[PDB]
Amino acid sequence: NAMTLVYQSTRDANNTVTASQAILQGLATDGGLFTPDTYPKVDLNFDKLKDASYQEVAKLVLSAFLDDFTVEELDYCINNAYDSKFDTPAIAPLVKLDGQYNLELFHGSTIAFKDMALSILPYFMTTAAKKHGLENKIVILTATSGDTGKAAMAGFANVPGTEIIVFYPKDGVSKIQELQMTTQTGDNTHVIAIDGNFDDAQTNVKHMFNDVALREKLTTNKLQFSSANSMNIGRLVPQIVYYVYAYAQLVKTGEIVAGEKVNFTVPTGNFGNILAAFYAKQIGLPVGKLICASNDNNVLTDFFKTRVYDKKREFKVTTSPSMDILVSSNLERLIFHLLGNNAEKTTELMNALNTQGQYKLTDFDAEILDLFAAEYATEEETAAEIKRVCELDSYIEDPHTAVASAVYKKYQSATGDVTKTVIASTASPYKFPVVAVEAVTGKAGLTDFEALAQLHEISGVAVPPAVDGLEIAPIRHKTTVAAADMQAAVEAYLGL
Ligand SMILES: *Cc1c(COP(=O)(O)O)cnc(C)c1O
Ligand SMILES: [Cl-]
Ligand code: NA
Ligand code: NA
Ligand code: NA
Repeated sequence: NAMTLVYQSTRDANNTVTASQAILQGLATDGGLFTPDTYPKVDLNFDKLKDASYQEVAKLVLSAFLDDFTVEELDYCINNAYDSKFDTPAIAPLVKLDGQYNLELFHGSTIAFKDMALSILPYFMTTAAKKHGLENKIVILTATSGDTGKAAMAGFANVPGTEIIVFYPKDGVSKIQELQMTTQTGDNTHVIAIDGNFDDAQTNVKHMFNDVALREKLTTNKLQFSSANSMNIGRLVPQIVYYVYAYAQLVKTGEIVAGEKVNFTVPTGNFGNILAAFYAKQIGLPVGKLICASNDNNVLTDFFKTRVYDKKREFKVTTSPSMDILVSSNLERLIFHLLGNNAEKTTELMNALNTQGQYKLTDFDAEILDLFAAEYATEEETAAEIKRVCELDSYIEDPHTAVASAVYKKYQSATGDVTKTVIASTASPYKFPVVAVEAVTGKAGLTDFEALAQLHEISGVAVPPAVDGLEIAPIRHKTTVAAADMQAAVEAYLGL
């Protein structure tokens, strides 16, 4: 068959593109997300996959979803992504604990799961540009206060045919977060601290992406913008791979036989990680339940329990900051599927979220919604969970992982479900060491660097390269600009 998988915008039934086009374009001009309109046929033979390398599972899954790329293009992307940047050749090892399995997604460059897709996105982009006969360098603009900034920089660093400029809020990040970015190496990477309202920074990036005069200047200088934000399909599809890999590891170790259903509990922010597990189920992965774990910012928990998405609520900075959200960006893709892949109806709900601050899901596919469960954990519950898993399993979870393991305990209690369950472990405790060390030791008032040293003494786990010697690493980025000067600084840097 010569058919390719059609990606459509969730807000325009006529905006259809191939996988390579969706990745290079990133954002749909209509405001929607590029989303697969059908699910590809994938032969999940665990008799073979139980012995497959991570890269072999990636080739099977990525071939199915990114089907306008050749086998040789995908091999190039997989081999360049899943290399020595990872601190174990397993890439995403599954660890067996007393009452759960933890899928460790923190073995990449920045010890956080966003490395899984950001290690490969740059190669998808440069390969897509060449496939479309473009001779332009791709310029990524990223405005974020989360771990995405460091993961994006580390993924694009020294990738030929790419340049990345990351904007972060000055005094809006921890000292350990700031140093991770300002010590980042790579001549094609630049990090700029923004003085002022950081909402303006995000607005200014969108303005630049839609600026027709600026686009003409980039074209003339053999440049083009792309986006590596939460809604790029190239950041979601590589996440499908590790759900299939986790299942393969359960079969390989004799924990399950192929065909048995497993559950996945996912610490959720913008929803792409748990949506990737949903896409894994759609291509045949035996999934019993997808458990959406939230922190005190529980708009998603309220949505799954009432079908009302209401963003008019207090916002809290928590100990699981990557999940501090009001608008879960990728939930829109699930809304689209819940409505039978209907862009008009999806647009209506998204327009209601913007004008009314809320929407209610009605006339949806119950088979899809019934796959999801949801609970949230408080900050105290997060700390109590890091302490309990340390006591029971001699294993230290980061706070995001602990929100998920605490939510799994709540899910088990409320439903009595005994299905084997995998926790998606989204960061190393070395990335958020203060809450982890204080939770297991009872200590208080530790600095980030004091907690790093104590975590090594307590766990016996080697300090990952991302935070090893970070206190004395050379500062390569020392730029702070006002939000209103971002575009002039970008134009001057690009020689426009
Ligand atoms: C980004 C992030 C999350 C949330 O992931 P989504 O796919 O956006 O739901 C959770 N934990 C950590 C550590 C993260 O960096
Ligand atoms: Cl610069
Ligand atoms: Na590389
Ligand atoms: Na069993
Ligand atoms: Na299948």
